[PDB]
Amino acid sequence: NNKRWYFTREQLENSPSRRFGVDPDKELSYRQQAANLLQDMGQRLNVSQLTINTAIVYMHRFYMIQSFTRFPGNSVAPAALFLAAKVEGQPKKLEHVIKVAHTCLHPQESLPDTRSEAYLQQVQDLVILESIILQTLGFELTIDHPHTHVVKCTQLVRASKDLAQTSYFMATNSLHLTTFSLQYTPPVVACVCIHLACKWSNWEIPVSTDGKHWWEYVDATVTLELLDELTHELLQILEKTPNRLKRIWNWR
Amino acid sequence: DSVECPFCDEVSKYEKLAKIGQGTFGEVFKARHRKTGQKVALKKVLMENEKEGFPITALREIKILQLLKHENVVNLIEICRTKASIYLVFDFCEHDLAGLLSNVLVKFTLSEIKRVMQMLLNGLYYIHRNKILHRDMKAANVLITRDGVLKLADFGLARAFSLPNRYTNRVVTLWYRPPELLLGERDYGPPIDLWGAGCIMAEMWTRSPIMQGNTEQHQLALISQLCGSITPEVWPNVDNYELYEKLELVKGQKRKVKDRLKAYVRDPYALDLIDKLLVLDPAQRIDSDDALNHDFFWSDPMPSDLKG
Ligand SMILES: CNc1nc(C)c(-c2nc(Nc3cccc(N4CCCN(C(C)=O)CC4)c3)ncc2C#N)s1
Repeated sequence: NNKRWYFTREQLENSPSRRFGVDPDKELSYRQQAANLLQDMGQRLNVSQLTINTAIVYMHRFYMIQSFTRFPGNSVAPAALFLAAKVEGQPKKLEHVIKVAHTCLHPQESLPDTRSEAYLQQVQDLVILESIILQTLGFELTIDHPHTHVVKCTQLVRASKDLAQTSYFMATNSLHLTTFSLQYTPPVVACVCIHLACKWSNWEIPVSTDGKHWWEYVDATVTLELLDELTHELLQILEKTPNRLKRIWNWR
Repeated sequence: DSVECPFCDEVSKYEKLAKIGQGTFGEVFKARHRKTGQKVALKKVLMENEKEGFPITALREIKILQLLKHENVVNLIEICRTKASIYLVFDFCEHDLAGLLSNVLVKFTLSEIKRVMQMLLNGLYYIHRNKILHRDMKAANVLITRDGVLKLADFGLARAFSLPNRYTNRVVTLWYRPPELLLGERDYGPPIDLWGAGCIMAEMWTRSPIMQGNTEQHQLALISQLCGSITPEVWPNVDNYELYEKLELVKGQKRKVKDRLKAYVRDPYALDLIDKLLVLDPAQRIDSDDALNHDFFWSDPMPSDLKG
């Protein structure tokens, strides 16, 4: 449905991984780390942040159905990224992706002979895993990301380049750091990002002549109660993330 | 080793009745849902390779079928796996326009031909409005349901478009392929599908593909012998085509579209619309919106439901 890949908090506690004894906090790390692997490979493979985000969402959803105990993120991430690049029209060659993943996960080891048995197996493994991803996602690969909506929203409130860049930053970090993509629609998340960027910059968007707040123009459901609740959550994990905040911190 | 799989059902839920796809189109089966009797079409995803996992071409089609939801566009119900391979499952369509037309027993009234063209053009309007080019407009890809509803089918070569594009030139079956492509254009749009609708419209009376080339040059010759010859006067700027000097086509031809089809197509409006579909310059070629507005659909006999 339109409810298929969105989950209640209770559903999120009962993840496939919990059912195999993985703590909640541990599981969030497993996500975070996969998203990091995706970011790292994606940048080395020279694919867009959009494609990385698509792979990241695939990853999120994949693990609402599968367990980290059966499928380790170091296995899924490359397959997920391989797929996302195909889907997003920046196809990267299978060998290339295997190679980059190898250096990422084993900087010090050395790539096997592309003629070897060991290598041929890992080529086959990735292809198999791409297939388990497709099947897990029921071939639903068209992803909507908050960012499209960020640009829309930050223009229709005349934000500086800076504010807009920060809002896009939040958006991307929401994918790496939170399960918001599994709980809230892209446009709602975008409001959360613009909210936090504002709070962080000491920018306030003045109430419209009608008495309507900016976010109402973007999503009928959205409430300041919810925005404050969510920005709080997102900001917390940002604080926990070494160096992330530095990137948008006004040092002047 | 037996993984959870809530959203991808095994194709064994369907019971194969019959191949209907041999040769080119791929393996296509008629099937029956084992519980409800619901008839469907199964297309397997061919893995001649890939060297590259799940075919990017199949991903594209799946993306496009999932986007397109309309009475005149074939309906992808779901994608199924197998107890490794993959099947696209569609609502079944009883007829196929190519079969109907190649069947001497089957007979269309002017009224029904109007209806067919109306549904087809309305399907095109929808897919284009949704930024999709079908790129394989031809009678054999047009289905009709037991209840007389036309569906555009086979999105396997279709592609999203936008607004200097470098789309692929090797698109559309040769007999239905528009001048632009034959002259090497890679920045083309919706007009290529409409040229094809033209060829199909004419085919509703001639019961046979009007222009059956053997090579691109033969095709361009046939096209010239019908639509006049490619002239910068007729087609402004047809100049800057590499293959333009190099084409060695005709030079004296004049538009015979209405004369050569005058025989088969009684109705004047019909001939006028076909003429406006088979226009050489893609930019002067009628679009689905105007075509739907054409008097052919708004004069007697008005379009009627299908039963022949
Ligand atoms: C592009 N080929 C096609 N793929 C699918 C999945 C098709 C399809 N077909 C039907 N029903 C149907 C009924 C009668 C004939 C056909 N033809 C057989 C004769 C014509 N033909 C060619 C190449 O000339 C091929 C198929 C098909 N119903 C639903 C779908 C769908 N989707 S057609």
